[PDB]
Amino acid sequence: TRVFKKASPNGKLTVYLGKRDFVDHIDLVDPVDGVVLVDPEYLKERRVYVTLTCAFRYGREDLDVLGLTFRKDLFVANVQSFPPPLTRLQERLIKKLGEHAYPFTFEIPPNLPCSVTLQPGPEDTGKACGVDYEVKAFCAENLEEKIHKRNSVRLVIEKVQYAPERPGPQPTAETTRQFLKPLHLEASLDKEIYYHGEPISVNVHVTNNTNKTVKKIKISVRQYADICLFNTAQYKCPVAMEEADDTVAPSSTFCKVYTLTPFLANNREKRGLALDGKLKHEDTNLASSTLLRILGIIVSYKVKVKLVVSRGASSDVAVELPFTLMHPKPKEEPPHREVP
Amino acid sequence: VVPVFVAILGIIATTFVIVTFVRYNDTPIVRASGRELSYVLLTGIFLCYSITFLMIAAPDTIICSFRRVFLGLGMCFSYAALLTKTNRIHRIFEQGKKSVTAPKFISPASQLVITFSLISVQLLGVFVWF
Repeated sequence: TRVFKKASPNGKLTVYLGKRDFVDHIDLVDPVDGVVLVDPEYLKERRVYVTLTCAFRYGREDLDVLGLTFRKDLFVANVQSFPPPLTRLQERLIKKLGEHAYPFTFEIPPNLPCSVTLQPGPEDTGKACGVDYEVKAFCAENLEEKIHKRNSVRLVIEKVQYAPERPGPQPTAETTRQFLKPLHLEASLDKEIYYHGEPISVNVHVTNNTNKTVKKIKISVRQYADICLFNTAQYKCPVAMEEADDTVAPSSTFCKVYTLTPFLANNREKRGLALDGKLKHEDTNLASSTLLRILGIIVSYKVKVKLVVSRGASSDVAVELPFTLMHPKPKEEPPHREVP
Repeated sequence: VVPVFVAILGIIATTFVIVTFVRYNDTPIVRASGRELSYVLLTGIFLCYSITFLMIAAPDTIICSFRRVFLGLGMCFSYAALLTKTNRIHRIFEQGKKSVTAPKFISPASQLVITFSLISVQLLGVFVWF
């Protein structure tokens, strides 16, 4: 019993929606329902059109010197609303409103990208980089000719995914390195799916039959982002780190547990780091993993364990463990603001 | 005769491939292709085809001097430009070293500095024993 409304600058045209988040289940997505309230006297022979548009924008620091930006519209849908299956909300709104209320409904095709925003820089001014969705309702004589600012209402909507209910297998990794008797490294995590703000525990077990000595053990959590619309390189970045001065003497074994937690407080200077979709310039956490089962940014997360064994010039022995970082499905819709 | 004909065909091809780049000089390919590095590499290729004339000519003090000084330079220009371009591509390829903020990007200005330093090392090395 709480919907969102927005009016045009004149105030003649109004748009009502029930939500701002639309969940993706990989197969089928929540339809975008809405109601539009018009003024027949204001429009002599014009029509009221609604459109849904997905937009992708990308730019980088090195391409700014050259003066290059990339833009594309991944999905565009248009419906005619004023001259006309009704869901419960649309019928209830038409009942609450008058006779000049008319509905619209959109069906977003599956396997379309989510909403992602790349972290802006200190001097970034305008629209951010990433992929987003918006609805726009306007009044015009014809669809293809002109869209006035006064007769237009625009709303931003987020397509989102949430954590799978069934846990996956335990992540584990193993490596063996024989030099010019081997050195054997094993690493594992406690669980596959993690929630934002929860710690990650990695267990390492090293056996050294060599005459070498491991000096340092470096453990990190790293994010990968695939911009896969134009021919563009993948973005990779560490989001958590811990270096330990543990020595594994020759002919010895070793076993330890380390704990890490990625968060935004120490990662605010990293320009281009992917973050969850924004309606405005409010804070959002690190981006969630993508479930594929494309056409935009694809986010992945891994843990890396490295041993620095030098003797003798230093060699490195490393393993990686992928994992998933997502939100559980909430009972109440997220506020898209700072609550207190 | 045959080396001269081959060099003439090569210089015509180089002229075409440089006039095209000078003519457009705005398309995203030319911009994102390292314009300064591409021009340095094409200048090196341009100088490469002239040395066949100095080699085929009759030996002389000035001709031997030109042969010696230019033979190394013809390769050095091209390979220094390619090395700088490869370094830029490599620096873009991986990102986010063990530090905050954006990964280091080689600027259009610094490319010239690195290329000219790598060329000047060969220049002085040639001049000493010349």
